[PDB]
Amino acid sequence: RDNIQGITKPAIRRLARRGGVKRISGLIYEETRGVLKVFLENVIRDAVTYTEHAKRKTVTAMDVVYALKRQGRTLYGFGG
Amino acid sequence: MVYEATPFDPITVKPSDKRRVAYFYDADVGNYAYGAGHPMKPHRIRMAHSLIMNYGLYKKMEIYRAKPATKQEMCQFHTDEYIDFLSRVTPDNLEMFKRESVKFNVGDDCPVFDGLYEYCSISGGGSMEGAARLNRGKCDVAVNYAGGLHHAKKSEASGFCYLNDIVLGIIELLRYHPRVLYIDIDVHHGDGVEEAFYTTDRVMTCSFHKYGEFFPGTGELRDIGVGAGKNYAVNVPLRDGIDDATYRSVFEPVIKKIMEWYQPSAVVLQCGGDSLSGDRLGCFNLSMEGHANCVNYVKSFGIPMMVVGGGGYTMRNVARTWCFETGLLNNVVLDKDLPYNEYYEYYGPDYKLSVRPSNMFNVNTPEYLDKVMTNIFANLENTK
Amino acid sequence: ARTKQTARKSTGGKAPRKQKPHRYRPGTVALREIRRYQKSTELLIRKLPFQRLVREIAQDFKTDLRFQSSAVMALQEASEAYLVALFEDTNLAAIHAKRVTIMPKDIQLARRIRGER
Amino acid sequence: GKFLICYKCNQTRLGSWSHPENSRLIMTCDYCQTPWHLDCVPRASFKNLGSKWKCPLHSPTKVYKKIH
Amino acid sequence: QAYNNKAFKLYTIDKVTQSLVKHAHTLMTDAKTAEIMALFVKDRNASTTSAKDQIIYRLQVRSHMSNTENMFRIEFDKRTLHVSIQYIALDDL
Amino acid sequence: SLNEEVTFFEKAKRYIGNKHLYTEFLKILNLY
Amino acid sequence: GIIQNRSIFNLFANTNIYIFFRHWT
Ligand SMILES: [Zn+2]
Ligand SMILES: [Zn+2]
Ligand SMILES: [Zn+2]
Repeated sequence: RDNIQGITKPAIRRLARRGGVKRISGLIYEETRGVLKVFLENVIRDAVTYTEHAKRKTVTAMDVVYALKRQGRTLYGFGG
Repeated sequence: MVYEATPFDPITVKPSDKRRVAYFYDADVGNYAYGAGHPMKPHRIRMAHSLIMNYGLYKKMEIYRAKPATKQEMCQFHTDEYIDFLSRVTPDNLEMFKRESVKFNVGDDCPVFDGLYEYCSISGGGSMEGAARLNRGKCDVAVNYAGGLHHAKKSEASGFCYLNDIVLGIIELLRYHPRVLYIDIDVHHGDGVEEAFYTTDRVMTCSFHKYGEFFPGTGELRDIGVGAGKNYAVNVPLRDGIDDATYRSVFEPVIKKIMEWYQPSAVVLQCGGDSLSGDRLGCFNLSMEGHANCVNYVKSFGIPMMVVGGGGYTMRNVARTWCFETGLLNNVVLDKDLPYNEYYEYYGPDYKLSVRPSNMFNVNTPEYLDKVMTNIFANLENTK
Repeated sequence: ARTKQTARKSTGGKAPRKQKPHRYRPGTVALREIRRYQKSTELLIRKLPFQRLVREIAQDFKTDLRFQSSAVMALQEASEAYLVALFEDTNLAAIHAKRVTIMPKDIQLARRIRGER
Repeated sequence: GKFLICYKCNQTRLGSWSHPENSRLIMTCDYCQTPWHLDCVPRASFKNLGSKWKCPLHSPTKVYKKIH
Repeated sequence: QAYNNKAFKLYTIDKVTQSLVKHAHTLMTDAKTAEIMALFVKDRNASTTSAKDQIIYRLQVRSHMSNTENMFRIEFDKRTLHVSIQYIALDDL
Repeated sequence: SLNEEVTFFEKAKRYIGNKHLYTEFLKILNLY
Repeated sequence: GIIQNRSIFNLFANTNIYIFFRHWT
């Protein structure tokens, strides 16, 4: 919605810069935002499904890394 | 040394000023609605009228249903093409009139609803029949809340106003009265009525309005009329948040000086409810007592008057102040306990007649109003 | 005769209504700041925009969903981790085709071979 | 950091925040920055948008005179 | 609801009383400030004073604080409890 | 009588204050 | 110039006592 353009072009460059990328096309940014959202709805769909399983109405960092665990990736320092 | 700071005296009727009151209401007026998101609501007319019936005010007055105006009675002030467009335009065939939509300013801020022509006909017929009943002596006060469209002009619709019924009423009054005074206590300037009678000395148009960057922008103090109508259009510019005492100490000297200087034979009083506190578009701080004190003060002069209700975009406050003003014209003060009407759920939380003023800054300083009333009084010296 | 409406306004005047300095070469600064965003550890998406992202994007799955403060931070980190891996893969598929500049088509192939398209 | 003294009344009515009705509104000219009270020159608006507000002290760029 | 919004200035009574309390606290616990109130105590307790006492009290108050500070003459009149405050910041210097 | 007549202009200048307002005042007196 | 049984009393103060008195008023 409004926050999907909130992932800004320098921030995408900063991700690319952290990623070692020197030159970036102008068409990278919007479809990279799309790849970001498809990843976000997938992970948060799993995380929220874990959340209403617990009779809960907030999602937790524990549930996030738990969804990540299902998806395959693990995060540390955020519980779990 | 003209403006005097006086506290707001309580409203007292005059028992020696009994007036035959004629009420003009067409039950249909309310079944018309400007739009879905629109502030102007003709539904405020019938909840005002429901307060008249449930207060038992119909036993002291005569209720009339005025005949709706035809096409060429509307053309007493407006052009043929504008009335022809108004009588033919519907929300269905809006694309068939695109040049006339921008020509006559109809379509945005004055939307096309499919009872537009009938609403305008009811308003104009009410105003003209009130003026006619005043002319023949059948009544002393003519009350018509169906109209008040003071922003409409000769070939345009502005300010949620399409048919300038007030000009039609003053025209009908001029056939029997030599001098007609129009008083506008609406928070907006009566630009249509003042523009219509700008060049004539037969009609003095007085407007007590907010003048800032506010609609319609017209209404500078230097606007006093041109030609033979010079010094016959009094404009009283006011700032935000004027309270009852301040508005009384502005209104009563100006209207008194007009009364003993212009000496009118008939009075048209625009009772815009948007001068009340808490209005959606208005920016004044008048209580219902402050709004009705103007009507009670103009009633004291004994001149045959036509009380015509104009603006007001919060329906509850304008309905309550119109009911109180109508009750004041029958030389009674209605008790501050609302009777049971079918729209009783609007007037919460106290369900009383009173409209409570807001605690906002009365920025109309005494020096500014003193200068305003001094220049107004100086311009009124040539109206004898 | 084809016609179209653009004013989108039935009436006009809607507003007046009652309702010598050094310049590094193109490319020079970039490597200095590759190193800046690589030696640094902060999260590269602004928290308020990303927080608002997670709020606006999670609302459709379940109404009135609250997020623990740490929950969105786990998302922030996971997404940056996801994208830096994908961008290393991007840089690899870009240097494949005798190029330094990337183009989206690089990353649709990078996602296609990883098996999520 | 000084006080904008109005030209006509030679005063600045700042008020006291315990009697804010004693404060008179003051604006500055858009050309010579001469501060004027809202009551010394008869004005109700602050002239926020539109044309630049001109204080009475400026010489006119257009005048009409009677031939007689 | 009780006052019909005429008691809006009482919405911050706790904060203004807290600020008054804080101002009193830094009023006794500040150097070059409490001795001014001590001089006020000596002036108020010892009545039947001529003018020359008032000027020497003024310069003795002035000598306690800095040369760039502001003086205030808070006049009180027993009859009518009318407190006139006058601004003599860098005027008697 | 004479003294006020010869002293009117610079006492008006002193009362004006800002030199731009006095410049516009002299412009007014020239346009007249 | 002795003013016996005085009724007007003067308090000379810095900004601290003035601000304290202003908060009281
Ligand atoms: Zn109005
Ligand atoms: Zn002034
Ligand atoms: Zn100026």
